[PDB]
Amino acid sequence: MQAIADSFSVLVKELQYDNEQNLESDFVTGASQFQRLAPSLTVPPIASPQQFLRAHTDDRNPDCKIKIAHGTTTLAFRFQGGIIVAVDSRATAGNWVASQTVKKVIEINPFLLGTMAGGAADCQFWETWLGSQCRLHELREKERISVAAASKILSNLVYQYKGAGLSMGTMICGYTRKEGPTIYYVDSDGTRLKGDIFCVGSGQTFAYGVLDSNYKWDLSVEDALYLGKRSILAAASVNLYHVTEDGWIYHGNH
Amino acid sequence: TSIGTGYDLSNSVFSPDGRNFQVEYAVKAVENGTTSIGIKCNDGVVFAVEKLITSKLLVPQKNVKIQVVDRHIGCVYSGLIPDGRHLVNRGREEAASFKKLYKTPIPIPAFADRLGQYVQAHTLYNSVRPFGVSTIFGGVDKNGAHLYMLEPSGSYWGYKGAATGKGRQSAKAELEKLVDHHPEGLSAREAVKQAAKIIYLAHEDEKDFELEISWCSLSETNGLHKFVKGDLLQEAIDFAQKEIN
Amino acid sequence: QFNPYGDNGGTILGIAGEDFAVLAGDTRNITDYSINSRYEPKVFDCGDNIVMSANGFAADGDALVKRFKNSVKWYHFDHNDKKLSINSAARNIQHLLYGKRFFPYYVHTIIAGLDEDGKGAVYSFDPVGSYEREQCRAGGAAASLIMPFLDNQVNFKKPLKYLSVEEVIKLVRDSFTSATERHIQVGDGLEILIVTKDGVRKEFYELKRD
Amino acid sequence: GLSFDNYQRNNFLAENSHTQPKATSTTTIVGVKFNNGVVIAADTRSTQGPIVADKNCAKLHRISPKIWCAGAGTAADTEAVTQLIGSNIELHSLYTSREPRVVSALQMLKQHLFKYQGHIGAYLIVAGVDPTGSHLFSIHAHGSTDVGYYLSLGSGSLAAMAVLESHWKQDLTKEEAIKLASDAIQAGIWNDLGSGSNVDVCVMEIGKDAEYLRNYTP
Amino acid sequence: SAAGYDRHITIFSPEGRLYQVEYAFKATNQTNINSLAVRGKDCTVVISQKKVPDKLLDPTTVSYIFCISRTIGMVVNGPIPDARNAALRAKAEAAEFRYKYGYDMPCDVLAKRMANLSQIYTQRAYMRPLGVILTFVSVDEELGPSIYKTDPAGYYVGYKATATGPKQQEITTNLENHFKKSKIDHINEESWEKVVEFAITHMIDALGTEFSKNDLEVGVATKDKFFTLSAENIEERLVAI
Amino acid sequence: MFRNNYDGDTVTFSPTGRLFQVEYALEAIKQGSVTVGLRSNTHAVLVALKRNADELSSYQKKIIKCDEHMGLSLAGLAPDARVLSNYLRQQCNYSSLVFNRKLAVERAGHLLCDKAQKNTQSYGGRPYGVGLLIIGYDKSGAHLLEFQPSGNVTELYGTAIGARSQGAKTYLERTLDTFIKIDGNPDELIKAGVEAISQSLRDESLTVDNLSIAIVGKDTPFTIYDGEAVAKYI
Amino acid sequence: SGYDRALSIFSPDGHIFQVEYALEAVKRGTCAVGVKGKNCVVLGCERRSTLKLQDTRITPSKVSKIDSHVVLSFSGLNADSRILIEKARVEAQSHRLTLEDPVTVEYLTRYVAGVQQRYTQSGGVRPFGVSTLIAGFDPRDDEPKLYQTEPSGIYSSWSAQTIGRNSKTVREFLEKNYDRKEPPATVEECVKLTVRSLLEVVQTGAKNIEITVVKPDSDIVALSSEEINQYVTQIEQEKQEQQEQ
Amino acid sequence: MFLTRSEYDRGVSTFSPEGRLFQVEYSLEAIKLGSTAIGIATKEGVVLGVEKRATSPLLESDSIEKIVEIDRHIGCAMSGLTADARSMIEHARTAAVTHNLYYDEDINVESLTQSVCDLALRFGEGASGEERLMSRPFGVALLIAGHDADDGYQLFHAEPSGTFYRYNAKAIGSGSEGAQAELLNEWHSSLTLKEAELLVLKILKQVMEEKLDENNAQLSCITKQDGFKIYDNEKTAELIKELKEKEAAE
Amino acid sequence: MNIVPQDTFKSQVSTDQDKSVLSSAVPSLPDTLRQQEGGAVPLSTQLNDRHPLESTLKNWETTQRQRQMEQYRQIFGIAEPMKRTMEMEIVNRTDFNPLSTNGSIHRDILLNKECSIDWEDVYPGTMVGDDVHSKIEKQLGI
Repeated sequence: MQAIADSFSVLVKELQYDNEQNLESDFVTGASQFQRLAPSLTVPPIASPQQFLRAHTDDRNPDCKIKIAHGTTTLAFRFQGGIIVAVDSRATAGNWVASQTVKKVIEINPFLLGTMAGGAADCQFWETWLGSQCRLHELREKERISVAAASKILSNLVYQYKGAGLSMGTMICGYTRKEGPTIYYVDSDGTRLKGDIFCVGSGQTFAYGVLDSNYKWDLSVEDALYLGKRSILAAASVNLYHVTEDGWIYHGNH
Repeated sequence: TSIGTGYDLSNSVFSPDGRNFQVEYAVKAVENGTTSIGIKCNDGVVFAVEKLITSKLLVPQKNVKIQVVDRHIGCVYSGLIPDGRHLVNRGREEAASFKKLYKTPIPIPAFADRLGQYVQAHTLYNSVRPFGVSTIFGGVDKNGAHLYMLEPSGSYWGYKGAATGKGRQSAKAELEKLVDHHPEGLSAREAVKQAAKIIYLAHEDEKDFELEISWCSLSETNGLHKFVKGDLLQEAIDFAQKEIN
Repeated sequence: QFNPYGDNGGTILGIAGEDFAVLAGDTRNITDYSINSRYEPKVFDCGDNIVMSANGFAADGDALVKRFKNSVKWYHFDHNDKKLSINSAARNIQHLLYGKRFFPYYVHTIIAGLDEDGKGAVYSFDPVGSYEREQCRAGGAAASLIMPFLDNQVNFKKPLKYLSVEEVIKLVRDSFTSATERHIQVGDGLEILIVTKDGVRKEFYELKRD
Repeated sequence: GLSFDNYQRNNFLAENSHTQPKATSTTTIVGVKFNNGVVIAADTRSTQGPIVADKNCAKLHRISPKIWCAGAGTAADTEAVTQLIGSNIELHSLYTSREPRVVSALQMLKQHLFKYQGHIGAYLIVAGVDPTGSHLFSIHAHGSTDVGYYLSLGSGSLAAMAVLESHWKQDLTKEEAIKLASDAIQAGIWNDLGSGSNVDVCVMEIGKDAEYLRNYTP
Repeated sequence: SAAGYDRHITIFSPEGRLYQVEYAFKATNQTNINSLAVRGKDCTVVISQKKVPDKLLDPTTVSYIFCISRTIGMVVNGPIPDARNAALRAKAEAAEFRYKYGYDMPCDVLAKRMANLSQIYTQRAYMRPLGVILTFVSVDEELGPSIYKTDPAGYYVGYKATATGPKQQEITTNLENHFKKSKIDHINEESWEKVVEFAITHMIDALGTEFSKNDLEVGVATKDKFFTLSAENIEERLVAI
Repeated sequence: MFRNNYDGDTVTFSPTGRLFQVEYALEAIKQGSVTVGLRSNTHAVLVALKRNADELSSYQKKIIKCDEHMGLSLAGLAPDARVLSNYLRQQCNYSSLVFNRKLAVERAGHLLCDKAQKNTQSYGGRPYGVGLLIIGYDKSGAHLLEFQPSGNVTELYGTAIGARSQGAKTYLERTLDTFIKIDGNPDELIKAGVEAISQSLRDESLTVDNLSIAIVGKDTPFTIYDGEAVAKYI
Repeated sequence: SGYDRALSIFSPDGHIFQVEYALEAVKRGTCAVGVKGKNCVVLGCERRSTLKLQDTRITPSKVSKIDSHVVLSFSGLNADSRILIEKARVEAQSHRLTLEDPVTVEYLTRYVAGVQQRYTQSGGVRPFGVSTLIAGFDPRDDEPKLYQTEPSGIYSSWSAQTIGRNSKTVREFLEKNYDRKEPPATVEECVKLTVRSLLEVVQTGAKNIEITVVKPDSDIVALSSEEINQYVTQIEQEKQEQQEQ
Repeated sequence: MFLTRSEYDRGVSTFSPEGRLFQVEYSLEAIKLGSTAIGIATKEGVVLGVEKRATSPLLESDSIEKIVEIDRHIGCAMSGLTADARSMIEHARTAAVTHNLYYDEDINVESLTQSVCDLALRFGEGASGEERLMSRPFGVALLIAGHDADDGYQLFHAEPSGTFYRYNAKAIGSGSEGAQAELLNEWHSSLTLKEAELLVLKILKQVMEEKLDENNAQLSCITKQDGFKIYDNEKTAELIKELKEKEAAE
Repeated sequence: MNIVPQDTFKSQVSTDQDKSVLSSAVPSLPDTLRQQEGGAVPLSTQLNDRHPLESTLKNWETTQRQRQMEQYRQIFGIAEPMKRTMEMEIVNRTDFNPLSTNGSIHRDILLNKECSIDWEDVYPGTMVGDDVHSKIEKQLGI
């Protein structure tokens, strides 16, 4: 009854601070905005938010435009005892100087990797979120999360926002004891595929042909690394990742 | 029988005689509070409060017993301090809302009605508690001077002179004598002196006390509510002391 | 249809040294072919030796800076007045930017400070949240007139590591003077904030518009 | 209440390959007030587009035994709104144990039509008698009402209004009012392609039962 | 006295009674004042007894008669806080009826509405009845002068004439005898002043010991307006017998 | 015996007209240690005697910083003190964010009174059981307030709350004009406060572990001294 | 004493009596035993003697398959077991839909325990008076899993556990006859041990015993009356031979 | 002057005449019914040790989990009701993971302890003003052992009352009095990791009615370079044998 | 003082906005199986292509009730809206009928709709859920 009396007792309405979400997002009552496991995304309070976003995202400061991951060639294959993930380190011109190579591959965990092949911010944000979810699952179940479970979580998440404006295509590669080495492709349209060989980017038909020429299950680590490097070069500075049951190992060019 | 067993452990309950015992217990709690009086003169109101002496550590100008709701409304209460503060806040909100909506100071009868409705709304459900305060308020509006007293039951009445607290009976007797001695009218300053005299008489029980007086009159305060300066307060205190002995 | 966005011009530049960082910006707020203000700072000291600047839509930048400052205040309240690192601040700004993914801020953000080891650090943020650490970054409608000047007069491979704070200030001033000569929007002032282990120092220079 | 489901599906079907079936769009309606009552008349011919569907259509709706109305626009909307208001009026009359008033039905219809912001296409002429007298009102589909002595509505409303302006006066009898309404409906029938056949008439007088006449012209 | 429960809420006793409703009914006579309502030829008159034991109390602020609307007046028997609560609710209900149905609220409809609210209070466990008795008087445009009384139990009924208070039996018997003698269910007088004088005389011969202008409160409802008389009007009516 | 039947909750009155649950909440203050507050025309200080569970334990934090110009010290329950401190921090943050205005000490006291009163009249929520001492500096100068959890706030030059706090109150009353006129010398005021709180000790001595100080002033922001920072005042 | 009237009241010694009362309600139910083997899990259940007119085609079984690899038996109130089983099945299907993987035994046990705990967190609700045994194998795993869940929401992992009426005798028998260092190697040994444990309390024998055997790769087999009768006859014959000499 | 019955110890929101909440006291009494947990903080790491009470030999040895990993740099030990401890542990893990997600750094042990205590405060009004979440207070006590760069190695004790303390050595559970006395007698700032482990084992053996071995006691440690790790049966058995040999020799 | 409802659009969205239906394996994601909506209904589709009158009709009596409460507050005071809301809340909270959806008689009396009919009254309108236990959990908050 006291709350009812206070509701009908008289500035805050104009500030819209009588709502919990506004106070939380402006960090008025505490840092609870940075404590949400599932983040809250602002949507325009209009009848056509999707058309509004699409119209305003195609209009002209180069710095104030949504960064898009370049359509560079990305390759992944599982031969006998791991997953080889190969990318090309060909930087793009810009008004900046890089202190290190461009991080075209996202390190989800010491055991999981992902590729951008889409919008940079979307991929980084949602793969960090997926890493947090996998860490929480591993803490709860006292066992490493399966690659299928992580891919399914990411697919469900990107499907819940289907058509809103997200644009991301990732390759989740992981080696578990129960399943072996597995590669999934998760698209922003809710697509979720499982495969042995994946090639994406501006040019991938040539790389896929090179792979099909010299692919077999009875390969070795050095042979697989050489095959990945050769495929990336033929599709054209080749960063390699070898994923085993103990985790992923990075090679600049070897 | 003032103790109704079996019908006094919840708020909204009728006794077999048709009485609410929680409200009567709230009235008994009020009766133990400090003595406060109000006198309605010809063109204004005067409020008087007996203030118990306290530690010297208190800031003299930051602890005033007489509360001001609006520029033309004065209010005092006897009972529980938190309930009195809550009621004063509600009254200030009501007065501000009325002034904003209708662009005129809220008339005293309308303010009294709103306050009484709010107080009475707390005797309808078992999840709340009746206000343990009795409030004497008043002021001046276009119709003249008004003085009202409001009880824990939500019942309010207009009075020529009102008194509440421990020494309510002696104060009421003195008010009746003053009314009898002034059948035609009473001036503001005479009302202030009589209020001081009544407050000093009401303290018959050992403990030193001070007196607070407040005016609200057209001739003196131009319709506003003011406190008492040093000269008038000293004169009233001296008159009360002379009347005592 | 009401258009909620706008543009106020302006140019900002962030450079990372070996033991210091520099963040500078032109202090002119302009609407379309009109000067709103000849001195309106766009670089702010956002707490524990961290400088932040959002360039583009002025209202969005002010809102983002305000939110980040409040978040820093609550961070100090929660954890024993712990000092906020530059990378944690970068991730906080990333989350703040991505929280408006479908109603984005129309700003480009640059922050500068010192890392845990003590070297200068500069982070750059696109409007939706994606960020990275860079040695030098220029934002606004003068970057194409500032970056080639820096690349000509210095090397990032005179190496940038051996530069002192005075030389960096001189290079920034020269580049902004050249941009002011060539570009209409740039001018009327230049404010530089230098972050070192001693704190944040502010300097101002008058450009060719008075 | 009314469902909004399959709205997106219907829009997709309309925009891709399918045509939504049309709804009947109801035709002259007239109301004339005489010294001791009101008369409400309507045409009886209903046509499905350019093809006549029926030569005897009952377009007179009943709200109360002494409060009647005739509607134009979407026939389903008119019928549904009239029936709902009639149920509300009956319940109110039972609750108050009194004869319903025309003003109450007018208020209910106006508020209901203003609730839907004109999405209910019913344009009504409401006549009746009650203890306060005889009343005649016109109600728009957006929730606006008007008061008059003689009213016309429908496709052939202009000819009916011309006839009413020709032969209306303050002091009229029941027979003269019925003849005037019949003449207005006949003019709408002859000079417009939207009206035809017979005329339905309802006469409501003070202190007497409402008289309903079907096919008055024969 | 209730045995177990029924001391707090409104549920059936083993005898099949609601004790809280009966206690609320008993609470209506605490004011120890009486009210009388009579019907004229085209008017209705309500007269209530004023008692001012405290000389400090302002007589002008003591009243139990309320103006619900332009045509309907109300008389409340019982404590004044519940009286004012019921008055405000009746005002709101009448205004809402006028807004919703396009014509003025009749007296009987308002009485039935208040009775339905009382039924809600008597059936719900967490709501208590109001210990007041309401009497609505008006001149309905379809029924002439009208008096309707509602009680805490949820029961309402119309009266040719009525009287409620601690001494209602005497006034009711006197009115019944007068109606039996005159064989009329109302008063055959064309002016409300004569009806007021008749009601004052009836109250005097029922209660006894007479009363002055400061011990009475009179309200008159006509077909146009309901109003409440002042001290001068009551005194002038007292002069005319 | 008769009191036992009318202390069920805060919505019940005794036949004599007493609200026993609020009285019990007020009595709960004595279970905490003693804190002293005192102010002059320029500065306001708080002195707290902290307690530990045992030798291996740490000491309770009895002084909490609410804003760069306002702070408080606790005496009583821990949960209610935490809740009220968080509420005051939220109010100060809201005021600064919306108006760029420092929240006044009197306004904080009024907000606390309004929040605390509502728990003493409704059902389902017990009253608060913590006394607070709030020091601050605003445009009206230095301010010290005593908050009693019944919903009361008093403005005073100096006071003390907690167990055995009557000696400190008597000392502050006696040496009133001495410590009132200490302007521009914060150390003298802090030493006066420590001497005042030393009157409430019983078989205990102030050490660097169980003594905490807080100070606020015209150019001095709200600062807390703990450990070696108070070693000069012992 | 007076501390057993609600789930939210602690006793002075530190007990919640309503939980103990729910356990007492559980203790009246029919016995249910679970035995973990080297490569199989055996769940045995005691059934009341069927009446002459009672149908024997449609009676619900004591052992229910929550999932193709996980089974669940209960003891206590038979009506609440249906609610718990339905919730467990729905959660298993939801987990398979959301993560593409069938639930582990511990995950389902934790979910059931969470539901039971959640039904103890309100004064207007009644906790489930059911104690459950959950058995199975993790997907693509050869490690038997057996868990026990209690009405309060507490679950534990066991190698051989009996719940229900007269469960103390069966528990003592298992403690004196089961050694974790040497679990039974074959399914037949586990079934024989379960039958011999159940025969300590079962008055009749083969017609009051139901047995379900779970083996990896989702092999759940419910034994028929003839097989249990054969086991009972063999056990009785061995017992008679041992008692003769 | 007659002896009646007082009922001020039955509601969580009812004060006693002296201003006490007896439901919190009874929750602590419920805590004292659990097994013993001992924590010792040194300059080389923090050692936690718990007692396993197997009511039946058929119970799984590793089924009992009184030591859990909140995060790689934060471990916890619990005494009391396991159902409430499950919710507390879930909340702590969620808070740590969310802090890592939003700040890209490890959360301070004191921050996590404060978060857990704020959760425990939910039987009344929350710290930020949230309404009540649970009908009764928790019946679990927690020992939280962590390491962070700001304050080194830390050990905290968390109670259902919502207040936490920092301890050099702490003991909770049934045998809390004797264990706490031993810790007070036998703790100094110069203890090493092995000395702390042996002391924990000695005190556990003292306060346990059953003979101490590898199947009824569990040890764990947290260090800077290794995080939080629980010893296996072999290592604990070797430590117990070494302690027995040292005791026999001296 | 509103006649047509305003501010009917969402300002923020998330994957856990529907607190009643959340997954247990991944608490940050919704449970598609227990939603029982069709299995292919993302939340984003609810933010676009809606009938303009749907929001007006869905929240219409609430707007009139709020305007009436505001008028009472302006003319009568805080007490009148406080009492009206208190009575309505008591009536709504006491009732619990898992097998029916029709409102109580006392609610209609308080709402002054004893003899009023709308299309909501005429038209009052699985594998999982829609049982007594789900409604009990929703009502009690467990």
